[PDB]
Amino acid sequence: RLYRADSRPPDEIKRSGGLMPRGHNEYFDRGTQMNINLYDHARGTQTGFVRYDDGYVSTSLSLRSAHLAGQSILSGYSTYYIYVIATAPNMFNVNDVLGVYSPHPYEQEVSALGGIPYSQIYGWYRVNFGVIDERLHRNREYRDRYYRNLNIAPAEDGYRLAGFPPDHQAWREEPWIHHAPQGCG
Amino acid sequence: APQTITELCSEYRNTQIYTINDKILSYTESMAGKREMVIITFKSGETFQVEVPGSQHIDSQKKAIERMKDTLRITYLTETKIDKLCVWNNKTPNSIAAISMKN
Amino acid sequence: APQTITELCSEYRNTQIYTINDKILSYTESMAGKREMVIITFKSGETFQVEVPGSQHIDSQKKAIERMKDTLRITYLTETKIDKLCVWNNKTPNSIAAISMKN
Amino acid sequence: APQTITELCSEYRNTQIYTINDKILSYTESMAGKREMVIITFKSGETFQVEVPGSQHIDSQKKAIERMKDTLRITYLTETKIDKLCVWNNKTPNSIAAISMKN
Amino acid sequence: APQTITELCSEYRNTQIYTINDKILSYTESMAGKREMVIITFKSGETFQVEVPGSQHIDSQKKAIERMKDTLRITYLTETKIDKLCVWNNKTPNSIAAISMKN
Amino acid sequence: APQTITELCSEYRNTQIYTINDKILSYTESMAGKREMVIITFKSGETFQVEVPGSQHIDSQKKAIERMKDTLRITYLTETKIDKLCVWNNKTPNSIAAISMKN
Amino acid sequence: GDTCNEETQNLSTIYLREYQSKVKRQIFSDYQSEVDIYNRI
Repeated sequence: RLYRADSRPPDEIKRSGGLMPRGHNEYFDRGTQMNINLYDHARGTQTGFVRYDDGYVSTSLSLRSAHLAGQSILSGYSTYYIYVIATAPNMFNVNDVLGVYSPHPYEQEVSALGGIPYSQIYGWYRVNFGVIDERLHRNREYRDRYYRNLNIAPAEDGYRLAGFPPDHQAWREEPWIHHAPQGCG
Repeated sequence: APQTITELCSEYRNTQIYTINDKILSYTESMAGKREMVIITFKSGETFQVEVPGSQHIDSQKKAIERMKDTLRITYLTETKIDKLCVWNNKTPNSIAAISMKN
Repeated sequence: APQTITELCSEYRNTQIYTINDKILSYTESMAGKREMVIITFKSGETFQVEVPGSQHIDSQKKAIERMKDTLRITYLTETKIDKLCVWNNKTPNSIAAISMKN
Repeated sequence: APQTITELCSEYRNTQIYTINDKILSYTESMAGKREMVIITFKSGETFQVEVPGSQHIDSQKKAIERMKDTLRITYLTETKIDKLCVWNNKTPNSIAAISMKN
Repeated sequence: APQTITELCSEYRNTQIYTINDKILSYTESMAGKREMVIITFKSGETFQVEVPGSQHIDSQKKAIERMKDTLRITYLTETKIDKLCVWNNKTPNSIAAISMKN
Repeated sequence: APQTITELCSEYRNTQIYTINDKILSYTESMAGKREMVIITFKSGETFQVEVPGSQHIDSQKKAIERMKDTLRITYLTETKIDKLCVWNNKTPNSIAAISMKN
Repeated sequence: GDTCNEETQNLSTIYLREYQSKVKRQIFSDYQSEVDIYNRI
């Protein structure tokens, strides 16, 4: 599973249809041409939020990594939650897709294109004064059978989606050359 | 006029309440002649059927047999937990007379 | 025609509105002969049935009875919130005449 | 045949097109004798019905009435926006003749 | 019997395959008398209909027209892409004879 | 009665169990006269059909053919893995007699 | 040039639209109720 600390409460997440990128109102909302760019997302920082701009929502590979980021960004919050998320092909491993151009490689983030739907959230832990209450609340709307097999998108499918500016050296080198969009490199 | 599946189940000869409290493990549906039935199994290893339509079944029961097969398919697909089953224990596999689901 | 469930409930004798505002707590479906019915319960403590069709029912109500059992199975499986119930309270359990859901 | 809901609606006398562009606010479903109908309303305050099968209906319309009640229940539950409604405006609530949705 | 929609469509006079590979953009459904039909459009500008059951419809096709309208309603609501359509080109809008979807 | 699909299948002539353990790749649905059928394929290359309600079908079988088509559309749309198919192997494409789904 | 960033936003939205339809196929199918076609016809 993947983990993300966030101050938006479970009921706010249900009402929006999931963990939304910055500015995106609810999950199926087509009423805004949202900029979606992995390179841009991976280099951004938002105060009070683990990276969630430029159409992606960042997550961590472990509960401990999610709490560390949670305590760096949301410190002193009387409450925040760590959501436990199933792997599915809307998720991309940032290091794998951006390679040597990955901006925070030590972070080991896995980012979800367009946000994480509410049915993809397996459950959440409440974090009080920075201490994780270890009782996981399960999301009864989680679709167990569907997400049970699924895994993150292979890097091969995200190279075309990396979003490096047209002039970036990456578009002229391996592996992105072989997946370069029209007008890049 | 029963208010619960135990009440209802006790009105017939040869019935038994089963507490399952689990979701369906497998669903089988046959359209093979003389065997137009649905068989469901549980992790418990318990097997149940919705019996084939036949001349002994009055049209009210014919519509209710088709409703029960609809209920078992969407229960399996939604992974919904079944609480109890009232069955005719006189057949193999035991035939469903009624189903309850809680929560 | 009436325009709300409270207006429609008022045209019938032996009816009352229950404000539920909650999802169904349990769902029981029977295909046992002569008691092919659905029974639903809520956390508030009330039990309601969809009556076995018979001859208190015009042919028009027979399609409608089947539709109501379809609606109650979906609202139960999906934890959809029911707003109000119009029921005939001269039956045990009280019998459903109409249902409303508000978004 | 017509290609749009407006072209369809104007082949009939006493019809009107409503632009809704919104999801359904409440759904009421009745199995009460002689009032077997569905009523839907919008946050605008507009109320519409799928009328009771009756004499004004040709034989072919009866399966189309049942399909329309099926479309309105799944549209309400999935919160899909309705684009426009073609309604008969000679009765209250106005009665639905056709519905369009666009994605 | 045919193994694909192209093979099946070839068995008929006045049909043509359209490769759509896109989701339905709008869905219209009518219960108005003599126009009990569904119309669907695509962002390409193409419009297709499921025709009113009629004189040139053998009775096995009647239960299949009904199924096709149900398939089109849920394909539209889930935004599933239609791959190909086999259509009769001697009707305006062209009339749907078969549908395929993959993945 | 049988308690398993391999044992239900075992009892007819010209049947074959196929272990699939995969979701459906494509679904084709036809309402063309005399080709009112569903064809499903798997990525492995297997194509199976639900036969056109022919003469060798009893009426219990008419309703069961309709149910099987309903199951295959909902299985395709929800991408549910099919475990095994019992098929008549003297038809081309092989014709479905029963399906099982597990977990 | 501008094509590289438009193309990126465009291949990203198509990948998103397709995953959103899989999600609607999961959650909306819970609402799909089968019709007895023989009875209604």
